[PDB]
Amino acid sequence: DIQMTQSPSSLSASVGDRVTITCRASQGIRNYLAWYQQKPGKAPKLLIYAASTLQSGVPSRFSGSGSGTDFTLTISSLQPEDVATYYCQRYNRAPYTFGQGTKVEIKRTVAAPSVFIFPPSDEQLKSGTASVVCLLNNFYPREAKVQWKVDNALQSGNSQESVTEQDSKDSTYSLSSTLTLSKADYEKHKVYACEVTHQGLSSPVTKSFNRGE
Amino acid sequence: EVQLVESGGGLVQPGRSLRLSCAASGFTFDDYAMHWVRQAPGKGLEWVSAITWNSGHIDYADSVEGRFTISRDNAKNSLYLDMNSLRAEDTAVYYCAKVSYLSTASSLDYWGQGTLVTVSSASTKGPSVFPLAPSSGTAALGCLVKDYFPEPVTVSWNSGALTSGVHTFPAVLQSSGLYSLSSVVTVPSSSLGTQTYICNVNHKPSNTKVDKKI
Amino acid sequence: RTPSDKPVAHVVANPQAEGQLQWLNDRANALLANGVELRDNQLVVPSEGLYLIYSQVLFKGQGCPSTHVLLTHTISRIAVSYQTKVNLLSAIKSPCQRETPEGAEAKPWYEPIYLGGVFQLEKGDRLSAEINRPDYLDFAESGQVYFGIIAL
Repeated sequence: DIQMTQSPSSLSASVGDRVTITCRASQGIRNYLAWYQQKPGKAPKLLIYAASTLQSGVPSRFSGSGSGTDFTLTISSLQPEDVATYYCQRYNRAPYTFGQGTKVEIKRTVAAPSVFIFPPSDEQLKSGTASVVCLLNNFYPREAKVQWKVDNALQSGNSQESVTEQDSKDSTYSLSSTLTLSKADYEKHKVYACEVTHQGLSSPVTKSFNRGE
Repeated sequence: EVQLVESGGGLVQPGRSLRLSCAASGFTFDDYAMHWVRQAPGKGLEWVSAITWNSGHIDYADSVEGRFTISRDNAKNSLYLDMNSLRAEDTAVYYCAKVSYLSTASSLDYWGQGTLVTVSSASTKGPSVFPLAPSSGTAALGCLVKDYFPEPVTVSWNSGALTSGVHTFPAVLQSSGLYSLSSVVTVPSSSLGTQTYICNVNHKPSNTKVDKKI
Repeated sequence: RTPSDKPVAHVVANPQAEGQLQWLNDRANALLANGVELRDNQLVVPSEGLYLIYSQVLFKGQGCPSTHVLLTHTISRIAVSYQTKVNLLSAIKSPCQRETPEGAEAKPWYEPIYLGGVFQLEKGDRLSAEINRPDYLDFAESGQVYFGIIAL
């Protein structure tokens, strides 16, 4: 039994804005509740225990409250490094269950991506596979639209995006579309371009390259 | 200071088994209960089990009891988790956590870095490392890490001597069933005749290191 | 389970029973044999005799609030003749002395209470182990709260 339910599931906010995350227990747990911060890929860190006591070495903008069933984690002045996922935990009493989590993300002004394309290496070509790589770098907001063109013909089918997490200083993202054809298909074509539409871009930006420069 | 070093992770055939380890240091290990907490990829945190300081009481999850066995050597300052009859739902990064104050019912005050456990009847593949070399104000280069299984690989640059402007991207599962990565760095359009860049890649599952020039 | 014909019970608390002290017999090293029975949450005596009765309870909390809460633990006899009830064993405990760390920081506090003694009881007498604040109990680990008797 026991359900730890945190609302909201996601939130965006402005640096400096104060942020509020809530936790409701399906049965009272006194103050046996802790908040954990977890940054992308990293190990989670304890922020608050006993509902309200800041862990030593944890910035004081963080605060907690509540006894019984309803609890509240508060960041009085959101910060670029505060970008993480936060989890409440019950600790009375096993099982020591965690809320589903809450992602925290940021304001910042719009930021156009810097686009770079990379041609496959020779060791790659040697192998029999060819991989062209368009990089969009340090943009904001998250939503972009890469487009791969060959000889100005759209190439749909052999590409894959991947996006970093919101950076902890600049609060931006970076993204990577990737083209992969059989070396054979790599050679039915001469000019390789990747077009990129972002909001920080007035107009789509292409970065082409001729196969064999 | 407090360190919780995990080990034991890796690929494993479903039905088989694994013994995770967690080596503690920097605190009198004998005075604390410990916890295991897993995190399936993209999914959230999920408590797994706990053990008191003297091993006298043990709790597991409305989800295991019969399969896993938390244990503890205090002379070796170590926490163990023996997992048995593994299925894909056990595939997750496993953390050990030191409790805050004695009892199992206390906050998880310090965590290890995790150790991933991948349940699959596949097989490890070392990665093919290629250079993302710059084009012909600011310019960009990086390592394309290709065709590996299972996760993780770790990319460092000049063995640590380069941390800024670095972006190691989330791994992508290809239609091949294999992964591919790339990390990239943005560097001064100048400091290039004067400097050449190295991307230090570790795949511990396949037991392969590859340093690389771009 | 078990040789010895001496009526016995060592019972243990239900952790998954919020808001009260419930005694579980169907567990671990828990006992309940030779005629003793657990019924309206009370230990029931099968024979006239001398009986050692004991109980321990373990209270806990983090930090201190409203000036004062006092914890107590008692063993009552409710009798087949004396259809009424009386304390055989009692104890009160005071944790955190108002303190209210309103500066900051809330520490774990734990307060155990032990009751033991020998009593003469009659067939069908019902023994009762009670506390005032069940919500301050520690349900987290094994040998922590329990209630036992044995015929001598």
